[PDB]
Amino acid sequence: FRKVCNHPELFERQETWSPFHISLKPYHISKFIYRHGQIRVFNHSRDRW
Amino acid sequence: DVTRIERIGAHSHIRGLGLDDALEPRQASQGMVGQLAARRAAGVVLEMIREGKIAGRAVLIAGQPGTGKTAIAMGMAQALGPDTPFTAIAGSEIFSLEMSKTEALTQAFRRSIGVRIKEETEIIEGEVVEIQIDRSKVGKLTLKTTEMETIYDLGTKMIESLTKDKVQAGDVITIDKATGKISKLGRSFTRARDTKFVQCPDGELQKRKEVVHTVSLHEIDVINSRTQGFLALFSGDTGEIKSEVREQINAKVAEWREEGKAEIIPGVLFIDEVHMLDIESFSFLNRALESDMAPVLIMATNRGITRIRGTSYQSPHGIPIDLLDRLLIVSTTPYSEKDTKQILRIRCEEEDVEMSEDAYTVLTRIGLETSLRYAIQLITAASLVCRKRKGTEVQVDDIKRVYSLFLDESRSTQYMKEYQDAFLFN
Amino acid sequence: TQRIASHSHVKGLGLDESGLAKQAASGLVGQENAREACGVIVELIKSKKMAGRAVLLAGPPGTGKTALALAIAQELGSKVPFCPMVGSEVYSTEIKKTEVLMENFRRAIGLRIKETKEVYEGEVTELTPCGKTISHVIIGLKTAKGTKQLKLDPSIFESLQKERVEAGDVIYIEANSGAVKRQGRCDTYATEFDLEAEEYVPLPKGDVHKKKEIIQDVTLHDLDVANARPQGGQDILSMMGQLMKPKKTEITDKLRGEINKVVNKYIDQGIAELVPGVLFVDEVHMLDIECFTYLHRALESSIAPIVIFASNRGNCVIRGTEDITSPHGIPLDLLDRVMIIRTMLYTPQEMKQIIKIRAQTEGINISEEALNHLGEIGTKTTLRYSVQLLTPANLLAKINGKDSIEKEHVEEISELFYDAKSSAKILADQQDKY
Ligand SMILES: Nc1ncnc2c1ncn2[C@@H]1O[C@H](COP(=O)(O)OP(=O)(O)OP(=O)(O)O)[C@@H](O)[C@H]1O
Ligand SMILES: Nc1ncnc2c1ncn2[C@@H]1O[C@H](COP(=O)(O)OP(=O)(O)O)[C@@H](O)[C@H]1O
Repeated sequence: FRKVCNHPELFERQETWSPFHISLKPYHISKFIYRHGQIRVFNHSRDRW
Repeated sequence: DVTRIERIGAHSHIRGLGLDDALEPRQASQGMVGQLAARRAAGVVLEMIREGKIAGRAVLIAGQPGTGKTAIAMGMAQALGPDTPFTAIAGSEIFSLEMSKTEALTQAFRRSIGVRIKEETEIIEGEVVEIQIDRSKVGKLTLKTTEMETIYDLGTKMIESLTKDKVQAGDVITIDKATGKISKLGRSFTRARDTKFVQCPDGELQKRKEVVHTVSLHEIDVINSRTQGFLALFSGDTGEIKSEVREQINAKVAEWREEGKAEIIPGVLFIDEVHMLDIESFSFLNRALESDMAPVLIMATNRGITRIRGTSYQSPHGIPIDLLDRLLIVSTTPYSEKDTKQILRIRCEEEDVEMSEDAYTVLTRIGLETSLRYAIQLITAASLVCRKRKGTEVQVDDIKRVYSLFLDESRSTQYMKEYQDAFLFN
Repeated sequence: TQRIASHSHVKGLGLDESGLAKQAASGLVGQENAREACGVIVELIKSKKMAGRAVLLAGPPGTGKTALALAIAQELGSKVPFCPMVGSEVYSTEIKKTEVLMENFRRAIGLRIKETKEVYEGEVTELTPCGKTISHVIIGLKTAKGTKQLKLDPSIFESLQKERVEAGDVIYIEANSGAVKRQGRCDTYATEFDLEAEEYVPLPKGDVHKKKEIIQDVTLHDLDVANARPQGGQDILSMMGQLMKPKKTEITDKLRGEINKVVNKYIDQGIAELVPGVLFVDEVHMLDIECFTYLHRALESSIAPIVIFASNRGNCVIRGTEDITSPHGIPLDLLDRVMIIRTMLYTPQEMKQIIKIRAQTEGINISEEALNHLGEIGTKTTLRYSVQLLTPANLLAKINGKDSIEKEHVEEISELFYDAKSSAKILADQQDKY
């Protein structure tokens, strides 16, 4: 009882707070979509014109 | 027990759309009851969805409020399940501040048609028995399953991967051989000493696994839209996606379909409360339902002959005849007493509460006097007064108590006519 | 296989060589006066002489105003641009209404550019760079069909280094475009280490070198877009292209002046040829009075595509005018700028043929008694309702163990799924409970 009344750091020290840190799954793109499925790639010969 | 995010909600009791092979609904099963006409009709629509061969098709579920028109539409989603896209929106959800009202329907139509592909991958999986490295670089790895062991000469791009990710002897790991990515599953139980612990894989180390994968047709549009597309998929930055990109992607998927490298999996759009759409949005549904990539869509409404939004014109369902001519209308019907009591039993199973048989009778009277939905809301509050009473079971005087604590709309409206000048505006 | 869409049964206008309409052909039936007239519009579009000239298909719901407009697209074929749009797409939230008209008017004019495709692919056997320093890089290629050496431009070798290519990789070079892709490491090197983070591919069984004539389709709108804003300039491989979000923009009038001046230069040099296409506007009555007053200029303009409009409204109010009524929902001063085609209601004897054509397209066998009965439903309701009953009735027939429609299967569906008329009667008889 005296410890808390004297200074609360004698009972619990104030912790070094920080935001909660999180990651999702990486968003999985199929090899097929990556090979044949972007207009930047499959249309590049047209895009030149 | 613990509670996950999904808790007991207004449709949690529906675990399917209970039907025989004949597409005839038995009186009560899979958590829903009655509606023999509307559920036989929903069975036929569920087969049109599962067949997939006919494109751009619509059903409107219509009838008095509280008659299960959202219930059969939600049960149909549970019965359809994973491995076919189903997407739901409320009619006022398309009115974006950041995107065209017409484009918001074009996204909803193309979240709900899937592309499906299969790809083969050399995957290595095992317990790492030992790993060694030198100062270019050279090194050596050993992996074990319950049925074989190997040693391996590592290359440099693996050496940098194993060392970056601190792979240690006694881990159980998956190596994506095509990509150099390491996933660690845990540690072996025999090296759990000095957390997560797991047994070694079975079979051989290097498996040529086949992965089937699916991408919504819209999810291909967003990948194509930006220097990195997929961020805009989650963050909502997808907006006014350039229609010439769709003119290409729809034609590209239309050759993958027939070169056989992909197959398209028609899903469902459930555009709930359809009477919220403007005549401008109906003008889009009039024409977006007439192309090969269109899903089947379910629409639900509870409106009489009504003013269609954006005009002074009145028409059935709150939909212009323009669009009703595209579609089939399935009518729900008002519940009988038998069906009303049976829904209350099933809600009492789903909320896990006991109540007296005469309690179910007076609650069925209340249900028939108040269009069911209010009686369903009394179930929980009656059980909480029973818990306050330390009762085993809900009694008639628990229901008669709670019926006086919480008003239905009719008694609330009637009391609002006593103090009619004390409330503001009339 | 392909999915059966609403208009997948129509394959053309099906006119005979005199220009007259057959009674039933190419998936269409009846409609002679309207579809004979669409023949004259196909002759107009294929003649290329005209700009901005326009047509209005008018008449009740379920009468062919979308079917004939898509039949025109089948008579033109994939070689001629046909841009479909809904009048309700004009309400963008990033650009003004008149810009969405102008973009769609520019999607309906096509350049037709010819170039030889030239692909080299194979395992790379060597690289040797040859101011004296790098005039070119020699590269050696191998496939199971043989070998070549190629003399690369330093810009292509910069792309090989972009892809992190080395000798023993399998490469695709598109020599007419400068595209380069690593397919994988060649599997003759698959034992260089027992476990390394590369994917190995078999030595290509294809030719080292392949040629085609290819024909590129590009619209004037693709030029107006791709040249207006600064490009991303960043082939993913970057990071500035993460910061500025791409968005639609009110592309200036002047730039279109220069695109027209550059395209004129190239069609004179014979590097390109032109196909003035069609813009097809579904639901034209859903355009605002401001949009209709922009078409009072756009339809005059000496570069504009042919325009086809559809409407099904009576003498209603014009959208956004507060109180002005005009036929078809179109202002009289725009209606005075279009050739109007009227569209007829079908007799039951025409509807039965449409139901048969839909059934045999949709894959349904139907007994003559049930086909007569869907003809009777065509007397009660509308063509679209009767057509829509076929697949539902097929599923009940299939569940009842037969591969053909018979009376009780269609009579079940007729009791099970309502039309607009019957459901509107059910609403009016319970009007106080909705
Ligand atoms: N002459 C025809 N022969 C065969 N089928 C036709 C014919 N004309 C129209 N159809 C049928 O009409 C149905 C609806 O298309 P239709 O062109 O009639 O739409 P519409 O009502 O005129 O268009 P909109 O809604 O924009 O006014 C389609 O299922 C199609 O099969
Ligand atoms: N057939 C049914 N079987 C079981 N529960 C039902 C059934 N029909 C309705 N319900 C319950 O009653 C509620 C009222 O029906 P609902 O579909 O929500 O009506 P509405 O959409 O018109 O508001 C449902 O949300 C559900 O809780």
